[PDB]
Amino acid sequence: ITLRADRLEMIINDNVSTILAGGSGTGSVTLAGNSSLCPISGWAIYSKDNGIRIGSKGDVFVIREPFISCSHLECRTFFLTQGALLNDKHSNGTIKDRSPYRTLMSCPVGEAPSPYNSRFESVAWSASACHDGISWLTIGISGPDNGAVAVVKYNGIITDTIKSWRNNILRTQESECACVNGSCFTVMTDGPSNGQASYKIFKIEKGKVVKSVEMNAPNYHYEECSCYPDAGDIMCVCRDNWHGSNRPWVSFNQNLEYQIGYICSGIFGDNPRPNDKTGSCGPVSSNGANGVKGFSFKYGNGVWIGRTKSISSRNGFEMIWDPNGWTETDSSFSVKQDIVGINEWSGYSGSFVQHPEMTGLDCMRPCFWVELIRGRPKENTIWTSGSSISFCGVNSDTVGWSWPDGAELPFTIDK
Amino acid sequence: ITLRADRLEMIINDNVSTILAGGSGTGSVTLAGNSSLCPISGWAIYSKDNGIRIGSKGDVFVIREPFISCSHLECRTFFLTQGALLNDKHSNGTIKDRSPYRTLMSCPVGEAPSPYNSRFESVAWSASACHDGISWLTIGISGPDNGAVAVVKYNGIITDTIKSWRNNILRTQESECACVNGSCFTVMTDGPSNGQASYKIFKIEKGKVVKSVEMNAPNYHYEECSCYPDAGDIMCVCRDNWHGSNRPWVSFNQNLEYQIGYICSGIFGDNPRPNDKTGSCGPVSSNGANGVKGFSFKYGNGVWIGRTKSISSRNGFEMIWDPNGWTETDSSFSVKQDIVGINEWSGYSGSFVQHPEMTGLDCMRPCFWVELIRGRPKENTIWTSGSSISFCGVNSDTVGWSWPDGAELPFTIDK
Amino acid sequence: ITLRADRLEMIINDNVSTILAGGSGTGSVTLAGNSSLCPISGWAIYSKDNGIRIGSKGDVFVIREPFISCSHLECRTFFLTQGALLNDKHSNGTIKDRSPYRTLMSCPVGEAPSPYNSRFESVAWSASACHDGISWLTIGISGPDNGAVAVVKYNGIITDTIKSWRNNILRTQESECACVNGSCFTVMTDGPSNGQASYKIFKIEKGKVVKSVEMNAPNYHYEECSCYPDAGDIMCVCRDNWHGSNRPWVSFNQNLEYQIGYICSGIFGDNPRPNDKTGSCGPVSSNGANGVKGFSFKYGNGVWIGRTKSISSRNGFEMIWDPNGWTETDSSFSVKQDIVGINEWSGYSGSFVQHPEMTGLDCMRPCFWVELIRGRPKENTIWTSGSSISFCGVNSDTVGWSWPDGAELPFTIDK
Amino acid sequence: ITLRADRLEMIINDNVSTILAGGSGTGSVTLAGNSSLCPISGWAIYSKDNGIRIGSKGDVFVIREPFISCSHLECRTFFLTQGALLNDKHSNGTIKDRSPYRTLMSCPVGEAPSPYNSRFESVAWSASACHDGISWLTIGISGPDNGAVAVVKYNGIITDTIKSWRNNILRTQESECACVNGSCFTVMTDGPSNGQASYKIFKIEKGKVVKSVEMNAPNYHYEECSCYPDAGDIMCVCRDNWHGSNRPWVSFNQNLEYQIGYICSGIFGDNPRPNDKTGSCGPVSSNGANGVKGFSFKYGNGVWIGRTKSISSRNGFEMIWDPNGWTETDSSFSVKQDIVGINEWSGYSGSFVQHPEMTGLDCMRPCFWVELIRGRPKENTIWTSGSSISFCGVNSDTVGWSWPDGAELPFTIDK
Ligand SMILES: *[C@@H]1O[C@H](CO)[C@@H](O[C@@H]2O[C@H](CO)[C@@H](O)[C@H](O)[C@H]2NC(C)=O)[C@H](O)[C@H]1NC(C)=O
Ligand SMILES: *[C@@H]1O[C@H](CO)[C@@H](O[C@@H]2O[C@H](CO)[C@@H](O)[C@H](O)[C@H]2NC(C)=O)[C@H](O)[C@H]1NC(C)=O
Ligand SMILES: *[C@@H]1O[C@H](CO)[C@@H](O[C@@H]2O[C@H](CO)[C@@H](O)[C@H](O)[C@H]2NC(C)=O)[C@H](O)[C@H]1NC(C)=O
Ligand SMILES: *[C@@H]1O[C@H](CO)[C@@H](O[C@@H]2O[C@H](CO)[C@@H](O)[C@H](O)[C@H]2NC(C)=O)[C@H](O)[C@H]1NC(C)=O
Ligand SMILES: *[C@@H]1O[C@H](CO)[C@@H](O)[C@H](O)[C@H]1NC(C)=O
Ligand SMILES: *[C@@H]1O[C@H](CO)[C@@H](O)[C@H](O)[C@H]1NC(C)=O
Ligand SMILES: *[C@@H]1O[C@H](CO)[C@@H](O)[C@H](O)[C@H]1NC(C)=O
Ligand SMILES: *[C@@H]1O[C@H](CO)[C@@H](O)[C@H](O)[C@H]1NC(C)=O
Ligand SMILES: *[C@@H]1O[C@H](CO)[C@@H](O)[C@H](O)[C@H]1NC(C)=O
Ligand SMILES: *[C@@H]1O[C@H](CO)[C@@H](O)[C@H](O)[C@H]1NC(C)=O
Ligand SMILES: *[C@@H]1O[C@H](CO)[C@@H](O)[C@H](O)[C@H]1NC(C)=O
Ligand SMILES: *[C@@H]1O[C@H](CO)[C@@H](O)[C@H](O)[C@H]1NC(C)=O
Ligand SMILES: [Ca+2]
Ligand SMILES: [Ca+2]
Ligand SMILES: [Ca+2]
Ligand SMILES: [Ca+2]
Ligand SMILES: [Ca+2]
Ligand SMILES: [Ca+2]
Ligand SMILES: [Ca+2]
Ligand SMILES: [Ca+2]
Repeated sequence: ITLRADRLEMIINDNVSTILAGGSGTGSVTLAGNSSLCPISGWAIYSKDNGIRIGSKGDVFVIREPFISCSHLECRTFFLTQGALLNDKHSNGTIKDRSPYRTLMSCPVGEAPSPYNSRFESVAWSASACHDGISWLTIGISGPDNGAVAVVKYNGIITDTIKSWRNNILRTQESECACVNGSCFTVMTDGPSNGQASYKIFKIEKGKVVKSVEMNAPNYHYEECSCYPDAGDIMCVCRDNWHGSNRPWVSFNQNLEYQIGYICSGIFGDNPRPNDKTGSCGPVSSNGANGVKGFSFKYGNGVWIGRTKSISSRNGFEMIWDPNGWTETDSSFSVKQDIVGINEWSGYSGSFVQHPEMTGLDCMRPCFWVELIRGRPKENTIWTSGSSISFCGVNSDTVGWSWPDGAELPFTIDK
Repeated sequence: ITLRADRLEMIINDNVSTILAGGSGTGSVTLAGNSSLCPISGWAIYSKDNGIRIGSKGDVFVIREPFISCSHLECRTFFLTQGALLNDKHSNGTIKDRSPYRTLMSCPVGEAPSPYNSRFESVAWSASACHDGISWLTIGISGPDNGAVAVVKYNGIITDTIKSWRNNILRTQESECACVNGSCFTVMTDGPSNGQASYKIFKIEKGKVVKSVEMNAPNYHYEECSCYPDAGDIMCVCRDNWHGSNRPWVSFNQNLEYQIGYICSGIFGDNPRPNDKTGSCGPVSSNGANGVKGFSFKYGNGVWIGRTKSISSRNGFEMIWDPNGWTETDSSFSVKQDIVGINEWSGYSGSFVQHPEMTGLDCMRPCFWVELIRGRPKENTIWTSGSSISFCGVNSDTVGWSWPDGAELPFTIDK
Repeated sequence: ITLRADRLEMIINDNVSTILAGGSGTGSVTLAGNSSLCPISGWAIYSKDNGIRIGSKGDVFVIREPFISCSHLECRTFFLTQGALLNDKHSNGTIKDRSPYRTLMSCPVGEAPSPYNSRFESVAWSASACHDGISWLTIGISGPDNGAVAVVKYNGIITDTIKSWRNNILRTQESECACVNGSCFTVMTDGPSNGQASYKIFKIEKGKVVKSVEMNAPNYHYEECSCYPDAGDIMCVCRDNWHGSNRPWVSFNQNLEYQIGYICSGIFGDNPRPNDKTGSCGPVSSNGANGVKGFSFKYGNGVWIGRTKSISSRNGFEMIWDPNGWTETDSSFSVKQDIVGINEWSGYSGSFVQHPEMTGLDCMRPCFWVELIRGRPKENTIWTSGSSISFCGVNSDTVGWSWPDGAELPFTIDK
Repeated sequence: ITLRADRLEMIINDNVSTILAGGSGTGSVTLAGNSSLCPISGWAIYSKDNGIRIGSKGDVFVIREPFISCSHLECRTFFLTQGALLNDKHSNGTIKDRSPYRTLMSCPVGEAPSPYNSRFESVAWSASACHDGISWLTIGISGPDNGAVAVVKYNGIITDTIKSWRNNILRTQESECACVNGSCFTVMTDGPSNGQASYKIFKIEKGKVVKSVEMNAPNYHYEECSCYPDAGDIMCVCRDNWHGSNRPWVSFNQNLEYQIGYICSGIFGDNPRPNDKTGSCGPVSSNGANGVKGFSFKYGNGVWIGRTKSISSRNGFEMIWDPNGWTETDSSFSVKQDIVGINEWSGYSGSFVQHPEMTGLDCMRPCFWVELIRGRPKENTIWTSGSSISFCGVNSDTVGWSWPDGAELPFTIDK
């Protein structure tokens, strides 16, 4: 009697505290992160926000990198803004990219990013964010180029900082971090963008850096990593801004033991890039300098590559299933799904996942977002912004099309 | 002791999980859907949003098909928008109806549809949505005309897709689906809009298509079905765009065994249409081509018909109780309730219900919404939008009137 | 053992259902309404919304009658709008007062009334609203002058209708109804505004009219009643638009047994009115025609009168404690507290209460709101709107001042 | 059996009531307030709202004193506004500071302060606010200069008033009050701003003044106190507007037994001020008249001073760790962290804390906000507003920089 009566008092007191936290929005169980990526045959459109069309009249932030990340209850678009609205003089893009005005904010997926529906996350000109099942982890880097500091928040509260260890533009994913069993993982770079730099993997629990490792990656270059969990490890597919037209990757376990390489497919994933031809398992130097944030999903030895359609500018977007492309160098693939037509503006892209705790599936669902960049330098405006579209992978019927930005430039402020 | 103590631990753990889901908004019990339609004598006004009057100044979407659907806790207006606001250059209506910019969004009933109060649902140029007691089911069709794909979401998460089986503009209700005991039901059409096409009924559980049936309906034409539950079966009243001035219907049980016919009343329900005269239990071909989304409620052999007042254009609206009109061909009715005056713009209309789990009644409450279309082609604007009004059926005193849109066109953007 | 174990299963199942309803916002316990009005010495300012100043630039409704009512968790401003925004052509006030565009909406107390923060309540050109401890009761009258219908909603769902019984502008409080022990009470009038009319008291439970009584009030005239609970009965202080410069009152118990009279004080409470002099316990006919919505609080034989400062137009506002003014005819009072200066625009005013279930007090707290009317006919604008201020009664130190509207007219739209 | 079964019924009934209150947002446990300030080495940026840049186009209040205060679930920016928006004629700053239009409002930290995201708190031209673990305490002073009244609200409900006891501009912190174990503490001043005035400490529980003490502080002057809890006592660092270029402080226990003094450091904290030189433990009269709201944190005999960089106007901002500066008069310090560059506009600043109940730390976290004042009198606009930045103290790596306002003045309304 005393055992069962004391057992009920703990269950009530515990569950009540859980219920009170869940009212404020905090979850009760961490995401396991141990399932493998879902079998899929194609991509179904998930969101489009029409941000720039709406901001022609509405009160909408000029934004960059609208990356998506999901809790176990909702999916949000995170983004960076200079704290200026479309069609206002402050959106003038002469301001440096790494400015003290730059902030990380977020809004529900598919909504135009407005001061009236957007939540403040961090002061940031480079950022990452992800949810561990319990609270949002946000990482916002600000400060001078020679001593930037990433401010780490868990549930909106500052929990750690990470300072530049090379004094040369500390910078991170610009898409979601990856969470497995209560630890979240990101990659940061410090150093040249046109030469060998330094790359670190961070393991973060409740917003505290609990472990970091510097990658030994001579002749590799890592920027703006798209990282996802897969079977309890983390895979990141990144941008080589130094001398790679194919993408670098790094994978690691929860102890930060890692492996590195480049995607071998002759279907080169970066922009700019050469025309497809025999590829390489190291960096493809032809047109390899500069780049664009991107992603890929590894399935065995095959790979789903998302990439621009143009080899030379950020135009079009397509998904390509290359069944041996992770490890083999040919430029043959078996499935292409159009996402944005060749003549249409595209831009950054990144992975995001939906965990089984949210979907009810027994596998890790892969998704991706694309940023559709409008304005300077390609168009005669004073401003630059992106809108977004996103897709999730499904094992059912899908279709290719073109879902472009659709705004008519210039705007009023440009005259 | 061990039985009652273990019985309390399951009740606590179960109810706590329920409470945590209900905090995120998810319900605990599916709608039964087995009650019969309430006895009613007339229609009481429920909402009016004044969307276009407000959007003359406010930041309000240009929208079409503002259909209502209710959970067990709230009623929402779903709608399609091109991602443009009233009084902005992007609202120019040259853009094709089936564009990649078109999205399904929703806002609380009676509020102007704004980016600041509207929730994103799906990328969609044809849509359906309904709530099963637990979560929102949304269906959003996008893609090319020759291979459109309906993306099915349950609680905002992609759960299924349905691809065009005739390659000729897959398209669905543009009003709510119907839910009974945890299964939700919709109708889709693929094929010509001016000839025989193909019509399928879908049964969907937790967002998964669990059964579908192709209707064998030679010489019938089904579009834009208004479907409601009634006594555990589903009734749909639709639009014959081929050769019917009266409306087609299809009814089915939870196993998708169905019946078909046309509303026999000589009070023809479509627009355009002939003047009332002896009707037919098959398609009335006179002025039968083209049409307008509409609805009717069957009560025994009688029918409540909502229809435009004009026989030739989308003007006025009225409710007509025809006590033998479901099965008989005369053009005599017994009650008319004015909704929108003959000289006033109207448009699409559709049914929605309020379930006993929400109302506390012992019957299924019938309601309807009307879209009040302003702008092109009837008026000299660059844009087209609808505002909405809605009514619920009551068995108490009511009154007819005219509740029209009320905006003064043209707007500023039109000059 | 079986008794205590079955007793715990009912408590858990019951409280869980309560918790799930409270998540959606519904309360668990009805307001008792049996306490007497708090002892007070003066009025402390509670809110000011600056609606019209903000709407000079912001997207703010043109509104009338911003009356306040409170649940056990929040206080809201209800208001009527034509569905037009300040500084837009649709705010042109030629439109009839009783139009099909008129709607009852509400927003948090002190916020400018905007489509982006306002909740839709009802289609209405006359309205009442109040909260019984569990859900919002709203009453919205719309329809033609000769057959208007009040639509009654409880928790946003239509529960009853009340149709005009004299075919001559059915109309009600334009401030909150009064709730006692789960029954809510309002007063409606049907008939002439310049002559004897008909007045009914309604008792409403869960949105259902359960009892009504026609008042036998020869030579009295009742409009726009301000009703509050006091010691388990209801007191209403109203507007005599026929031939009374002092205000009529009606009080009743939960069985609708009522008493009637006029406030005897020579401190006349209506506008227009004569200068103070010996008053009357019946209607004071001098300047008695026309009127303004107002209120008073009865304390024994004394009365707190809120009134304009001008005898001839809606300017200024003051609170006056007349310790024998309920029953005596002299024009001497003992305390005046300024609210709006004599040269400043005022307008409608009404009572609202805060119940002990919300305040924790052992008494009924009295409060009032004032509408500050700007624009037509007194000013050269095309529009008319009100902003609001409100005050609660306290038994601690207070101060008089002038808290006026503060907008600078005309606006841009007026030129 | 009867003991354990009755013990479970109380736990369920109690916790359920707690859960229902927590749904409305009310907390269950008061903040202890007994921990000491966290060890820190520097300041990490927490928020920036870019209010004025956004309000160039958006609908954003003209505001002053954007002070932050946190519950156990969120942090908010409180602020005063005249009820006018940026870029509208009503923002013209001729209106007196202490106007009847002035209101205390609040919005989530880092969001531009807009009518669409801001909650109304109080009518106020001087204010304080803080959260005791259970509900928000707000204090809003309005009224005439010769009889102002602070209206005290707890959980949005009026609970007390405090009237001016010297009839000479009653006025308070303009930053958060301090809460310890369910009692909240603030300081108010009544009297001259250029001479000896009167200073009172108030202890407030559930919004009721339970104790007050007049400070005996001859030759001291206290205004706009920044108060924080530290080890179960309260420390306030204030502004001497009479004859002090260093800041006054007052500390007290829960029984309002207090001590007073001035910060001795020759690193003078007020603005205007002399160049640093040997300081004083009493008021430094040189340039001591006038002032700016500010703060400091005491650590043993050392002090963290936040101050403008300019000695003569409100420009720049810096944090200075002076390890003996609380009690010693030298002008040597050991750490400076830049916050706003010398040529950039700054303004008011204040402390706020994050309690262990919110952070999970075992110490009191110190934070501060800075207001970045733009417009009149220093710039050729008709209006004056502030934006804000904030920082929290951390014991990890940080960096100095300049995070200024960034708006380009004049605005459209100024021409
Ligand atoms: C956008 O910003 C740029 C950079 O501030 C502006 O060009 C500057 O204009 C100022 C004064 O107008 C000149 O003194 C500077 O020399 C210009 N800067 C450079 C780098 O050339 C430009 O005018 C802005 N455009 C608009 C439309 O606001
Ligand atoms: C609305 O859109 C139509 C279609 O895009 C516009 O008409 C086009 O205008 C362009 C350039 O102005 C011409 O080159 C095209 O030939 C026109 N198209 C057609 C189909 O005639 C129209 O100008 C737009 N109207 C407004 C007010 O923006
Ligand atoms: C406000 O509304 C009134 C009434 O509709 C307008 O006056 C009408 O104007 C129309 C055309 O402008 C005339 O044909 C009518 O005869 C006028 N009506 C009356 C009753 O005189 C008025 O112009 C509107 N004002 C503004 C600024 O929009
Ligand atoms: C800002 O407000 C001031 C003060 O109200 C305005 O100056 C006043 O203007 C009125 C009429 O324009 C004159 O009669 C007063 O004499 C002026 N007051 C003072 C104190 O000189 C000023 O015009 C306003 N500015 C703008 C741009 O609205
Ligand atoms: C439930 O209530 C009891 C007192 O009746 C209290 O001691 C206990 O802490 C509460 N539990 C929680 C989780 O708040
Ligand atoms: C993943 O982890 C969860 C929870 O820790 C466990 O129940 C599940 O069986 C694991 N699955 C696999 C495939 O390892
Ligand atoms: C309630 O708390 C206990 C631990 O005290 C835990 O095992 C159980 O899972 C909780 N129940 C729920 C539904 O979270
Ligand atoms: C409808 O179903 C519910 C729940 O399954 C049941 O309790 C109820 O009696 C049914 N009513 C009818 C009329 O079949
Ligand atoms: C609690 O859970 C049990 C099943 O474990 C269920 O029968 C019961 O209805 C639930 N109670 C409520 C109020 O939902
Ligand atoms: C009022 O009613 C409540 C609840 O019904 C009761 O507890 C209370 O004692 C009553 N008070 C008076 C003064 O009648
Ligand atoms: C829980 O429910 C019981 C009745 O089943 C009721 O008496 C009790 O007051 C409820 N508890 C709370 C905290 O509402
Ligand atoms: C502070 O108070 C809390 C709660 O009253 C107590 O548990 C804790 O031990 C106290 N800490 C110190 C340092 O006094
Ligand atoms: Ca590259
Ligand atoms: Ca290949
Ligand atoms: Ca037809
Ligand atoms: Ca008939
Ligand atoms: Ca009168
Ligand atoms: Ca008297
Ligand atoms: Ca000073
Ligand atoms: Ca020193």
